[PDB]
Amino acid sequence: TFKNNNLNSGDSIDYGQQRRENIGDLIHEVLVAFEKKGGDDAFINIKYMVPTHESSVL
Amino acid sequence: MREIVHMQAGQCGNQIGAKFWEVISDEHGIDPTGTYHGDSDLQLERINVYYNEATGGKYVPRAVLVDLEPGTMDSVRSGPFGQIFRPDNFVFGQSGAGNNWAKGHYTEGAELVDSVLDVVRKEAESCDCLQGFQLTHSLGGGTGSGMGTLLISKIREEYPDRIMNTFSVVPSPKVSDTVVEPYNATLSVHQLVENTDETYCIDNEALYDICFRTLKLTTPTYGDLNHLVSATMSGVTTCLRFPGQLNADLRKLAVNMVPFPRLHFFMPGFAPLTSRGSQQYRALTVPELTQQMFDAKNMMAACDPRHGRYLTVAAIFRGRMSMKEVDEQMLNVQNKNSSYFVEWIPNNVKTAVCDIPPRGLKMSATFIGNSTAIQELFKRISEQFTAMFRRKAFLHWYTGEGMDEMEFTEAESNMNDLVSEYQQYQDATAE
Amino acid sequence: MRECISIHVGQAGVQIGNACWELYCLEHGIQPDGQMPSDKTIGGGDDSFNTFFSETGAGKHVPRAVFVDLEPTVVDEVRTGTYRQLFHPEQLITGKEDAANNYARGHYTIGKEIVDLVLDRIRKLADQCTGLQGFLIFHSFGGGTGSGFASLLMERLSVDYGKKSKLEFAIYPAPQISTAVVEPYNTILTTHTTLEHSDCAFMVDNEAIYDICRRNLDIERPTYTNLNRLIAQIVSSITASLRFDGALNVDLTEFQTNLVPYPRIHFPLATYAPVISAEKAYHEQLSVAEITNACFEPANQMVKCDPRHGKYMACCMLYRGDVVPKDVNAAIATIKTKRTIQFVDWCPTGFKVGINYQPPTVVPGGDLAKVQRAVCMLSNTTAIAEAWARLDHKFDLMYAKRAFVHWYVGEGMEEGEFSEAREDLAALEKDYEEVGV
Amino acid sequence: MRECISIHVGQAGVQIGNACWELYCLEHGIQPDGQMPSDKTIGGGDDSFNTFFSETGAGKHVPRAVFVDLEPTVVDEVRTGTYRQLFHPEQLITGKEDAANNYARGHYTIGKEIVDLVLDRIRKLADQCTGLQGFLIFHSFGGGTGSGFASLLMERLSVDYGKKSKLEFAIYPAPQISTAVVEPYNTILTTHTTLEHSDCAFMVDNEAIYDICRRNLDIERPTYTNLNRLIAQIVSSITASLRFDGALNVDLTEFQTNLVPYPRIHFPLATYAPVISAEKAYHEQLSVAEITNACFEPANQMVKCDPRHGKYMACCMLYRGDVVPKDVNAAIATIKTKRTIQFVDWCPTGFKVGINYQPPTVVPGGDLAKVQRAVCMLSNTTAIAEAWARLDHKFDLMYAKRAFVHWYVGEGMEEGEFSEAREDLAALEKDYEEVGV
Amino acid sequence: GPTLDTTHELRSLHPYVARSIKARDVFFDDHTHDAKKHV
Amino acid sequence: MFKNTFQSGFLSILYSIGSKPLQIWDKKVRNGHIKRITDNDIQSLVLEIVGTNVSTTLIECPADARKTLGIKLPFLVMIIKNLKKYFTFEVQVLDDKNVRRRFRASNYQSTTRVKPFICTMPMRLDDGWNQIQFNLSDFTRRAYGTNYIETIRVNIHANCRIRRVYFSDRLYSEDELPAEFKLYLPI
Amino acid sequence: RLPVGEPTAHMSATQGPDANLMKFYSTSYATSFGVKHEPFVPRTTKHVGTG
Amino acid sequence: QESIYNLIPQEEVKQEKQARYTSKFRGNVKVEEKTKKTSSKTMGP
Amino acid sequence: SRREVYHHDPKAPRDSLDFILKANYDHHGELLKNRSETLMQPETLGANHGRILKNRV
Ligand SMILES: Nc1nc2c(ncn2[C@@H]2O[C@H](COP(=O)(O)OP(=O)(O)OP(=O)(O)O)[C@@H](O)[C@H]2O)c(=O)[nH]1
Ligand SMILES: Nc1nc2c(ncn2[C@@H]2O[C@H](COP(=O)(O)OP(=O)(O)OP(=O)(O)O)[C@@H](O)[C@H]2O)c(=O)[nH]1
Ligand SMILES: Nc1nc2c(ncn2[C@@H]2O[C@H](COP(=O)(O)OP(=O)(O)O)[C@@H](O)[C@H]2O)c(=O)[nH]1
Ligand SMILES: [Mg+2]
Repeated sequence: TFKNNNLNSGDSIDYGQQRRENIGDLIHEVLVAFEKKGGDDAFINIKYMVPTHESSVL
Repeated sequence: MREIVHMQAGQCGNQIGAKFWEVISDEHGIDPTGTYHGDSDLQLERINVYYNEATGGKYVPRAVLVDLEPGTMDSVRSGPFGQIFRPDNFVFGQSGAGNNWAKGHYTEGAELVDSVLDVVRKEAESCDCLQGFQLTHSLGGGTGSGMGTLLISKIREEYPDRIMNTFSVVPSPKVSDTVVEPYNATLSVHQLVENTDETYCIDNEALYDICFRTLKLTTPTYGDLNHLVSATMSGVTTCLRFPGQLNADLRKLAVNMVPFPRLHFFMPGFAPLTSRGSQQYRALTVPELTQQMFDAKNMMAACDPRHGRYLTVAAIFRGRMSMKEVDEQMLNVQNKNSSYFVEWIPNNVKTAVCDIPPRGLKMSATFIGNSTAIQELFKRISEQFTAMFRRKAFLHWYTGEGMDEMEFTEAESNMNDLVSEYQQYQDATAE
Repeated sequence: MRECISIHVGQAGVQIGNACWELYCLEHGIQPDGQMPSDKTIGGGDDSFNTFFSETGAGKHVPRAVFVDLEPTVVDEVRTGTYRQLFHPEQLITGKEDAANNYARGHYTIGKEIVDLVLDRIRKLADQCTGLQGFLIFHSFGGGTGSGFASLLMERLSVDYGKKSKLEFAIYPAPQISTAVVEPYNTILTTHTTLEHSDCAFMVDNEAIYDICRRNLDIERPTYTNLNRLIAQIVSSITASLRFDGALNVDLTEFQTNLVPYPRIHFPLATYAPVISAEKAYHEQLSVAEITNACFEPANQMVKCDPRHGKYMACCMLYRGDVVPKDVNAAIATIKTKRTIQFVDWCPTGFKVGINYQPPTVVPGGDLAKVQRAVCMLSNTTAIAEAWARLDHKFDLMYAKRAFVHWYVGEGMEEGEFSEAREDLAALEKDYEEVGV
Repeated sequence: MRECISIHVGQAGVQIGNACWELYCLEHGIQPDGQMPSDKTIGGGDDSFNTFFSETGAGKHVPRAVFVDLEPTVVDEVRTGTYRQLFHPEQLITGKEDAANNYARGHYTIGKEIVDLVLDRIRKLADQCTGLQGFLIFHSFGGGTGSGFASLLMERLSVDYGKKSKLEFAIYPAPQISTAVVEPYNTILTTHTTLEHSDCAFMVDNEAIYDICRRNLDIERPTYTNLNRLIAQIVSSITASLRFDGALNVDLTEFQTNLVPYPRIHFPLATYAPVISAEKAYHEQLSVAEITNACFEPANQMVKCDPRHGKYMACCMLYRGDVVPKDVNAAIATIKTKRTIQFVDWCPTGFKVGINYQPPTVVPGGDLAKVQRAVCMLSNTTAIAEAWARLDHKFDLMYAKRAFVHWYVGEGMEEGEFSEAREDLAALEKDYEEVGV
Repeated sequence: GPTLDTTHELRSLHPYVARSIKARDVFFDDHTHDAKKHV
Repeated sequence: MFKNTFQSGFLSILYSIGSKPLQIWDKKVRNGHIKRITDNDIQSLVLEIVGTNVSTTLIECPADARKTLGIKLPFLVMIIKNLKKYFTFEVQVLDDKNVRRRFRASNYQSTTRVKPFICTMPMRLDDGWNQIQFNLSDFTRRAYGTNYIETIRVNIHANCRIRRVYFSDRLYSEDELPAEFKLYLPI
Repeated sequence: RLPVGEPTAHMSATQGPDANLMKFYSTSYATSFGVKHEPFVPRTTKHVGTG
Repeated sequence: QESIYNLIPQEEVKQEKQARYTSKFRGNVKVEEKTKKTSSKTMGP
Repeated sequence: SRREVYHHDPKAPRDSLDFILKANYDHHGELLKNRSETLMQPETLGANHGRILKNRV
């Protein structure tokens, strides 16, 4: 639901990129950490839940 | 291919429209089962105007039936030519207005106008051209007047450009037929002025004398009364359904009569009228047909155009005849009775001619008049309204049904203003 | 190559087109299916049909006509019955809702949905021609489509074409006879477009043709059919010089150059006047001088106006049949020596004579006699000012009290066009009264 | 001598080919069972039906067609219909499980188990023919077998045969009318895998044929039978030069060397004229200039795309009937002297014409008329780029959140194939605007 | 309801009405499956 | 644009360190986001073009159409980060003739398929911070047989973290690069 | 919604009115234009010519 | 060109009306529209 | 004045093909409409065409 809720600021510095309050960013490395420290049958389940995601280990 | 939708409201509207569908099914060859058994193809040639086509040969009417009680529609369904109507077009309630305009317009007709509007919207989107609407009701009843005027208001809100016709069975000067007729008529005319495109004020007493003197007939019966009314409607509408040398539809009729927007109250007239046993002495000519039109005793309202002044006259000759006889008779009747004609409208008669006379008739002729004499009807209604409203007769019903007295005062003011403009255009001169 | 396209607008135009294309089909020997009758091939290279009819395939002729209405019937009546296969299905164009005797409906609301379609049909029929003589528009002033939509068509035709000649035949309201009440309003509103989108304006009064039918043809209750047959006879006599070969004869440009003195004065009067029944034709000297005098009589005009109250500017006399030029010159001499007929001082030679070899043909079930000599006089005079004055008095009488204006204003035209058209007709009246003296 | 092989893939292709072979049998005088009539003789003389048929000895004609669909029914109505005896049983190839509106299921599944069988049948037909001219592959871009197995078969044919013309009739999905929800995905993928294997990709659109049938051909209720009859008329006009003698003989090789400027633009829109109905038909002249103008009208285009928002690259005008090449030259000059019709600045010679002497044959029970002249347009233009823009908008809306992609992934296709196809068709749009500028 | 024939239906009614049905809807007697129909 | 300027050593077009380093580029975003953030690997400002459906989110090198980035330098070097996602870029060049070809290199193609106006080539870049070097002269000599004249436009589509895009004449290996052009990775 | 300027199917697939005056359903157009041609059967043609 | 004196408001003075002509058969029309009319001959009073 | 030989009008098409081509119908996105409105004219719309249609100012 909240995967694509990132900041479309254009060419503008995100000065709040130290408190880490961007859900659209945070979900991405949550999924990357899941796929990395998951297993062989992890991309199929993650792709089954969220259809946009694609593998970081391929 | 120009379709019009027919609505009937109240007892009078239901019986009159039932007779109307009976006669216009007879002239189109539609049997009571709903199929077609006509002689020539001209009967079904323009059948799309009044009938929708079902699967097979079924031709259902383009009609909506409204009454707050099953009642009169129950009688119509259990009468002849009652099986042609779709059962989904019978919209009815449970209570029934007790000749109460407030009940028919605010309390009982309020929670039925949604169903009637859905039926009307469906049956009108089933059309292809949708020339307009015609409604049969009386200005002397509860659901005839209040629910009918509510329907007119909502339909003008929905479709603001279509032609609206009302057939407006007005209260009679003699007898009563209802004791709250001044209230009902004053409240309904106030809606009819600002929401109807053309209105044929029809009087029971005038129809009584027409049916009993010019037709003898002894016992007249509402079958023949409503059939005279239905014959006038057929003569009005016929240029949609049959070809002619000079055709004229509802919009031509309304443009060529109505001079100013709040002057669309007419007097109808059907003028082949032969008493029993005088057809042998009848000559059956165009001058005699026009003379039977332009006779004051042949009007279907109590008002006297000889007392008043004609503004616009529409004559539709439905049958085969000559432009010679027709045009010269209109010119002669105008030039002889130039006293009963406004001088500021030169040759204030529209002429239409069809080609198909009634079955069993050689020629027919419908008469519509827009004289200033019709102010007498509103004067009668307004004076009876004053006599009741001064002593607050029967007003506790209208006030207890959630409706105030300033509605009555505004309705009376509008009717008196209508009489004022009618008298102004009567006595206004050319130069 | 002398084709001219006929447009028939309104109920009056459509009925006149029926009575006119009947006459054309019998004059060219064509059955009401496009084809010639059985074993009645044309032969002899007769190219007379190649002005009103077009070869499509294997001896079929389509008319060069566009029948327009805004409503069904009449056009539907001729689409279904007798002359069913004669016309192309896409040239009898009809609408759904009529213009309701309203110039505003005919010009602004219902007019702008079918005008492009009939213009495209006109363009296709013009492309089918190898050089077009002009257009013949037929309408009544009357109400609705005959005024508003005819105004729209003339307004677009004058900017599309304009090297061609547009002759329009208008059924003018009578002095007292009328089948409507807004005829003065519609006729006033269409005066401007008939002033500035037409080249010749042949105009007819229903009451005058009624009187001619009652007096000459001896029929006592005429319908529209006899009047439309007389209009068809007039138009046939006008275009018979283009159709058939003969003696010295005029064209649609020879006529205009010899008729109209000024661009604003283009409102002549048409009188086809060997009009009689056969029973009285047994007892008449049907001679050239007699029929010329019958044309010049004030009681044989198709507009209820007295030409003795005006001065003749020019007259184009179209003769048909066994007609030599010398008795035509004798008739012109007698007309000149007549003192009742007066001519304007700046037009001394006021006659243009065109003689054609083909006599007119009677339709079966008609009322005209089969005469061997026919004459149509097309005369520009100042007597049409009486019709203008009658129209203006009726319009002023209605417009003083602001009657029926709400229909036009609600349907879309602004208030000022009424006064603008009244001023236009006042200017035309001033022009005619100035040029008369 | 010259021979063509027609492959009808999908339900749309099979029904199209049914109409096409019915028309071919009617115009070559072959009865539906396969024999010629005994008492009647229609074939022979002006015929080269050996380009589309095979003579098996005793007198039966077998068409060179392969009807393929991966679902039994639509092949069994051919197998049990009126034309049951016409087709050899191994020509009508059917599958077991449907492609299910899935490019992945038509490309990487069940069709992979029948591509060998259809290739063997194609090999047998090519061994039978005495010199192959090309293939006519009829299908739709909508989805399933038409977008899937058809593309796979074209790739296999390009690998196996090579250097032969593969003309492709594509039923392109309409801009708004559609009978499926994965049509953008299927059309994107089949365009990507057909763009390098189709020499020509003649585009036909159902909604535009609906427009044609409603306006020109009367018919208030158009259907797939009428659509297939019109497409059969188009392909008969295309292939009539292989079967009848003509002044300008145009075979299947010319369509790729005169309509494909660069090896990416091979999508010419089809247009047929006259498409007049039998009611009007003989009420019009239907001349060469008339049919060419009606062919050049933007409303009479059989792909829902007006040519006024683009410049014409090339135009193949296949004239048929009593057409004279001087008349064709005059018509083409008349269009070339119009400024609203724009041609690209690099192509002064924008027309290739083919004149054929045999008029088209009316189908009994059909809706067209028996006409002499008929022009068929194959117009390559810079206008279908807006259709590609709309279709990439549809693909973008679908693929923004990966709707329906799980089916394509689960039956074989990789995830990146969709993006490859989108990238290549965006490059095709860039190619169109680069050529147009 | 009963099994539809529709040939008897538009044969038992008036010729003008049946002509109108055939003119406006060509599917009232759509008989593609009639030779393969086996009465 | 970029004509009548000295183009000898290097020509930088995008550089995420700056006030407005997208002034000449054209921002088209449909289902993604462009933003400047501080990367955790080089500890400096980096532009990001992350977005699904990579064919829509993209930036052209000219701000508008009908204008050409006239650059005569052959080599194109881009400092890009690997996000293990679909990366795509395109360059339009002018040949010896008047024709303009397009080289489109993407990380999800598999076959180099030469076409008349487009090359459609694949690439397989490593993990972390890659430096894409793209010759254009050998490439236009090998794909069409012409010679490189000038560039027209540069598109970098999506799913990338850009540090610097520039042009150079020769290869310009690591130890002769200037300090600001080096890709420096602190510990 | 039927098109504006075209004949309708119900209008087209009809019989004409009687041209006999002694018939009841006789129009003025029928009785005036076609009273001579009451049992009229129109004859359809075809185009001729070939390449 | 342009000048200071071009900034003077010159207005438009006055545009005439040029009233209608009212043709000479007006009296004849007024006479002939009433030479035949009577008062209540057919309907009666 | 239009019949006068010093008045040539560059509009007013000589051909029916140009007559439909100067219309407003957009074949890519106008849904299933008819011959009456597939050839609608800008003069009928009331656009800013440089054609004098009436003498009225
Ligand atoms: N001579 C002649 N005049 C006719 C005929 N039909 C109608 N008219 C004239 O036309 C007038 C009636 O108005 P129409 O012309 O019918 O109106 P329209 O042109 O059909 O347009 P609408 O208002 O929509 O009916 C009458 O006053 C007649 O003078 C005809 O058949 N013959
Ligand atoms: N012109 C025409 N088009 C058709 C016909 N039948 C189907 N189509 C088109 O085909 C498209 C969809 O493809 P289908 O034919 O239904 O299915 P398919 O191509 O056989 O592929 P499958 O799904 O495997 O059956 C639709 O959008 C239609 O427009 C037809 O008979 N005539
Ligand atoms: N002509 C005629 N008038 C009727 C008929 N039925 C009722 N009326 C009139 O209608 C008036 C009464 O209105 P009513 O029908 O009771 O209205 P409702 O109460 O709203 O249904 C009376 O004046 C009657 O004259 C009828 O069948 N024919
Ligand atoms: Mg009319």
